[PDB]
Amino acid sequence: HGLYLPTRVTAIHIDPATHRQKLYTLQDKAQVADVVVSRWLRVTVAGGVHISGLHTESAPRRQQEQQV
Amino acid sequence: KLSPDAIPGKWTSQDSLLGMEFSGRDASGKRVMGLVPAKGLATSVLLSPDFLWDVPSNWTLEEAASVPVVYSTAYYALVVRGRVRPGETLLIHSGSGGVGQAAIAIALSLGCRVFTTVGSAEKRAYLQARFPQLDSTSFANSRDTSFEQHVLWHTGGKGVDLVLNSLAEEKLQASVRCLATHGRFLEIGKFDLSQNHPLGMAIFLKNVTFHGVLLDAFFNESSADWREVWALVQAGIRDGVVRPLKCTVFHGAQVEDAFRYMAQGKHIGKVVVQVLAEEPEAVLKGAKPKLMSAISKTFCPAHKSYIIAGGLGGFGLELAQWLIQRGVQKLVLTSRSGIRTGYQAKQVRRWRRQGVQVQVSTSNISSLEGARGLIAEAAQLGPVGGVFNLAVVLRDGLLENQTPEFFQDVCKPKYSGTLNLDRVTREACPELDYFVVFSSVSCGRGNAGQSNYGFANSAMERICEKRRHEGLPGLAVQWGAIGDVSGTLPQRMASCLEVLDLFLNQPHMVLSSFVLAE
Amino acid sequence: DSTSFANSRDTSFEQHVLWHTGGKGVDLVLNSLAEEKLQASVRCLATHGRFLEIGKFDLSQNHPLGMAIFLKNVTFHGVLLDAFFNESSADWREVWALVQAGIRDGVVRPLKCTVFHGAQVEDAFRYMAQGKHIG
Ligand SMILES: NC(=O)C1=CN([C@@H]2O[C@H](COP(=O)(O)OP(=O)(O)OC[C@H]3O[C@@H](n4cnc5c(N)ncnc54)[C@H](OP(=O)(O)O)[C@@H]3O)[C@@H](O)[C@H]2O)C=CC1
Ligand SMILES: NC(=O)C1=CN([C@@H]2O[C@H](COP(=O)(O)OP(=O)(O)OC[C@H]3O[C@@H](n4cnc5c(N)ncnc54)[C@H](OP(=O)(O)O)[C@@H]3O)[C@@H](O)[C@H]2O)C=CC1
Repeated sequence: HGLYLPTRVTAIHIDPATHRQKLYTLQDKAQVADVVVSRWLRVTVAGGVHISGLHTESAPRRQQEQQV
Repeated sequence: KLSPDAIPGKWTSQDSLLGMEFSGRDASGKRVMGLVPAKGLATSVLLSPDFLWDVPSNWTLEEAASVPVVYSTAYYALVVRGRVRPGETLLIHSGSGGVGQAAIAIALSLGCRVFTTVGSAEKRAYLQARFPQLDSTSFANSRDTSFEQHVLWHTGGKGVDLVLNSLAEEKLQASVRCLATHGRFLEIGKFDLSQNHPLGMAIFLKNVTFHGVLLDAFFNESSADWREVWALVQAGIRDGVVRPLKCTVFHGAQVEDAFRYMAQGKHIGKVVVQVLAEEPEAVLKGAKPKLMSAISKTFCPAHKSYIIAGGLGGFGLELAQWLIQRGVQKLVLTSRSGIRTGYQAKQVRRWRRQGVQVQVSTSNISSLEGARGLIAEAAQLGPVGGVFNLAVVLRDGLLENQTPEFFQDVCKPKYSGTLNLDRVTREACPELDYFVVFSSVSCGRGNAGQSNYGFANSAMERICEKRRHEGLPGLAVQWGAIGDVSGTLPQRMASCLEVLDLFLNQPHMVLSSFVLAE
Repeated sequence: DSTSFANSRDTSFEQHVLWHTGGKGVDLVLNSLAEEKLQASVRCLATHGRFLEIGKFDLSQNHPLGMAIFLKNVTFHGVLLDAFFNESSADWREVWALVQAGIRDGVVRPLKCTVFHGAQVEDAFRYMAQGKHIG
C-alpha cells in the first residue's frame, strides 16, 4: 500500500518496428497492445517495449491534508 | 526518515512499528528479555518463546533491556557469519554504540586485537574505562577517513581480518581498503545498500568475503538458523562475556523526551523507557499491568462475526477492508445481486487468501425472514459482533414527479431493513458491540429532489437514538460526498475512515461529517 | 534432468533458473563468466545466497558491482586457490583432507582425458586453444 514510484531500472528495450507490428486494432478505431507482467522474471513486456528490473520505493504522503 | 513499509513482514499498520527489544515479566511471572520484529514499545508484547531469554539473578530488568538486539547482531555478524577465530584483528566502527560495545566484548573474550572508531574524546575515555585491555593505539576517528591511515599503519600495512562497518559512503569505501588477504567485510548499515552504490570488484582478488548482515530476516523467517544465535547468546550470558550496557532511563510519560535525546545523538550506551517499575520479588505471578489511559481506537476480536449490508458497494467494500485491518476474520457481506464486477471478485479473493472467512449472502434485510436468515448465517460463523447498514436504493427527482412506489423503493433497504436488523438483534444477538447506519447530510442540511432519500435516512436516526436509550449500541453517521469510490466537497476515503474511527468511540447517537467548499 | 541445462553463451539462463526456481533464485553460484554474464548470474541469487567467483576478468578490470544485492543476506566470495601455495597451509590441509575423503568415498571420479605425447605439446596447446575439448 502507498504510492511507490520508480527509483531504478536495470534494462529497457524499444524496437519501434516490432511495436508497429504488434499493435492490433479493436472493433473500434482504437489501436491497442497486449501487456504481460511476470513478477517471477521481473519483465514487463507490452507491444515493442521491454522493461526489466524495475524498482519502486515508497514515497511519503505529502500530508498536505487539504481536507479538514 | 525511514518509510514504515521498509520493515520486513507485512504489517499494514503504517505505524506502531517502533520497538525491537524489551525486558519484563512473563505470562507466568518469570523475568525475561525478548527480541521482537516490531511493537516492542507497549505495555504488552505477543512473542514466541524462541525469542526470549531468562534474566540471571544479578541483572536488573533495566540492564536486561540493553542486551538482546546488540548482542544478537554482534554474535550473528562475528561468529555465525564472519567465523571469527582467536588472535585475529578487526576494526569495529563506532565502538561507543551498542553494537560496537557488544562486538568489542565478544572479540576481547577471544583475544583479538581491536581497532575502534569514535567520534569524541568522552567516548574514547568511556571505552578505555570499560575495556582496560584496549591500548592507546586502538582508537581512530569515526567522523573522517583518518582511520584508514591509522589501521594501515599500526597493522604494518597488512590490514584487518574483520571490518564490522556501520559507516556509509566514503567512510564505507575507506573501510574496504583496510581489508587484508582473506578478510571479511560485515556490512550492518543499510544506506549504501539501499542506494545501490557501486563497489569496485578488484578487492575480491585478495580473498575477500563481502557480507550483507541483516538481523531482521530471522524475526519473520529462518527459525531453524535462529537457534544458533540464541544458543550463542545464552552461552555468553552464562560465561560472563555478555555484559549489560549503560542505561539512560525515561518514564512512560516522557517518551518524547527519550526520542529527542536519541535524536541529539550525545548518548553513550542504550536508551531505555520504563513502562513499569520492577517489583522486589523474584516471581510475581501477577494478573495485569498497571492501567494507563491512552487514545482509544477500534479493534475487533477474532471469534466475532460481522455483517455489512450492501457491502459489495464502494463504501461497503472499503469499510470491509478497514475492518479486516482491525482483526475481523468472519465477515458476512449482503447484496441483492452478488459478485458481478472484477473489483469485488479481486477483493473477495484477496481476503479469502489472507485467511479471512468472507461469505456473501443474497438475504434481503428488508424482509424480516431475510434479516433472521442473515443473523443465522452470522451465528453459524460466530457470535454476532456488529451490524452495518450501507444499503441504498435511489430514486431522485422533485416532489412533482414522485410516487408512493418510489418512496417505498427507497425506504425498503434503509428504513425497513434497519427496523428488521434492530428487532433481530434485540432478539438473538447478545454479544453485539457495534450497530452503525450510514446516512447523508441530505437528511439534516437538506437537498432538492431527494425527499425520499431524506425520509429514509431520517428514520434510521430515530431507531439509533431509541436503541441508545435502552443501553444497546447504536450510531448514525451523516456523510457528505464520498470521494474516491450541497456546497460540500467530496471527502477522501482515507479521511472518511479516520473520521469513522473517531466516531465509533464517542458517546453520542447521531454524528455528521463533511468538507466545506472553498 | 532435461530442465537442468541452460545456455552459457547468452544471458538466457537468468530466465530459465528464475522460472524453474519459482522466482526465488538459487542458493549458491559457481561463476566463471564475463561481465554481462556475471551481472546476469548475480540476479539469480536468493536470500541468504552465496556467490562464488572463480573468474578474474571482472575482478582485474575492477568493474562495478551494485551493492543493492546485499540488502538480502547475500555473501560474495572471491575464491583464489593460489593463495594456498603462498601461505595458509593450515587452511590447505582441510582441502587436502576433503579431496582424500572424496577419493576414498567414490565421489571424486576422473575426467575424460585426451593424451598428447611430449613431442606434440604444441598440438595439445592448439587443441585446447580451439575450444572443442570436453574434459
Ligand atoms: N545489520 C542490521 O540489521 C543491524 C543494524 N544495526 C546497526 O548497528 C549500529 C549500532 O546500532 P545500535 O546498537 O542502535 O547503536 P547506536 O544507534 O547507539 O550507535 C550510534 C553510534 O553512531 C555514532 N553516531 C554519530 N552521530 C550520532 C547520532 N546523532 N546519534 C547516534 N549515534 C550517532 C556514534 O558512534 P561515534 O562515537 O563513532 O560517532 C554512536 O555510538 C547502527 O548503525 C545500526 O543500524 C544494529 C543491529 C542490527
Ligand atoms: N457515497 C455517498 O455519497 C454517501 C453514502 N451514504 C450512504 O452510505 C452507504 C454507502 O454505500 P454506497 O457507497 O452508497 O453504496 P452503493 O452506491 O454501491 O449502493 C449500495 C450498495 O449496497 C447494495 N445494496 C443496495 N440495496 C441493497 C439491499 N436492499 N440489499 C442488499 N444489498 C443492497 C448495492 O448492491 P446491489 O445493488 O447489488 O444490491 C450496492 O453495492 C449507503 O447506505 C449510502 O446511502 C450517505 C452519505 C454519503
